[PDB]
Amino acid sequence: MFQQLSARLQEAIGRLRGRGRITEEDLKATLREIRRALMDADVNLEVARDFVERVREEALGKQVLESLTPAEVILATVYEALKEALGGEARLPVLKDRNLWFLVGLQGSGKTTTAAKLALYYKGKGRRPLLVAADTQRPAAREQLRLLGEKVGVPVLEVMDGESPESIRRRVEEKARLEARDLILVDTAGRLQIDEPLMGELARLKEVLGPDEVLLVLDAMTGQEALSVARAFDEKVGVTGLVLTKLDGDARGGAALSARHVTGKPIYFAGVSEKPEGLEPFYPERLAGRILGMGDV
Ligand SMILES: Nc1nc2c(ncn2[C@@H]2O[C@H](COP(=O)(O)OP(=O)(O)CP(=O)(O)O)[C@@H](O)[C@H]2O)c(=O)[nH]1
Ligand SMILES: [Ca+2]
Ligand SMILES: [Ca+2]
Repeated sequence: MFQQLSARLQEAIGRLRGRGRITEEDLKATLREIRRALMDADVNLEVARDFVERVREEALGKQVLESLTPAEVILATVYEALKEALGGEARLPVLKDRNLWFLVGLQGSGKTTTAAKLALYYKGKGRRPLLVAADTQRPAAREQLRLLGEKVGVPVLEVMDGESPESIRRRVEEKARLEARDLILVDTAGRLQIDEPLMGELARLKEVLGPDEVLLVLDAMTGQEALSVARAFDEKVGVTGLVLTKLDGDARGGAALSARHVTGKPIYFAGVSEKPEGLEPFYPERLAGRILGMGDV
């Protein structure tokens, strides 16, 4: 993800090299080019306009027009604007004494495999996780998480067909007490679209289990639809943070860039492969530097 945009931002910056100091009109040209690059990456007009305005202000504050290397000033101000757009400071969930967390999202989002890779990440950090396969319609969606829990050495509780939220709560509390579980990761059901009985069911489970966090797992390769999905889940269920998967995929990147400010939720993790190990903390500085061709490729 972000190939064309990364190329197009780098090319805009590169066009400023070797020319001496630049003029006001030269700066305006570069700024429209950044705005176009963003919009071609599917950033909407308002977010792209805000981004460019930030770059303009910052670059003028660094006296870009008086620099012998204006490309470097633009690189720095684009970098920072990208970092800020992606969230600024890296963030994660608060771990406290009791940690019960929902993973929500659509079919194909990376939800179930993210649950398992999350289980493993936290086990490696000294937590003691329990995975809950919470689709009460589909034995095979539950199964799938079972075999991923075995892979990663993290225990699993599968809900029964049609199980009530109160029984789930009981069986989960019983197992958590018996097994000393101190991070319960609830893999809510995945469908192809927003199943409305689905959203209601999920809201009821949420009222009953009272999760500390509700993590919505979004496939980055699906585009602007992701931010509509985010709004829908936040309004029908209520979500506390994001995970963006398939950032290793080939796709534009503009919605991901816009997600922090559009959804108002932190991005805690990004999935970077199909493997259990392929989910790591989301580091706004790292994707931003990367996008601009700095650091480790
Ligand atoms: N390349 C890549 N593939 C991913 C990533 N996360 C998940 N996938 C893949 O996406 C597909 C969908 O996974 P997932 O959504 O977890 O399972 P599912 O079978 O659709 C069930 P649900 O969506 O309800 O969790 C799987 O093939 C999985 O390997 C990622 O970060 N990168
Ligand atoms: Ca209710
Ligand atoms: Ca280098």
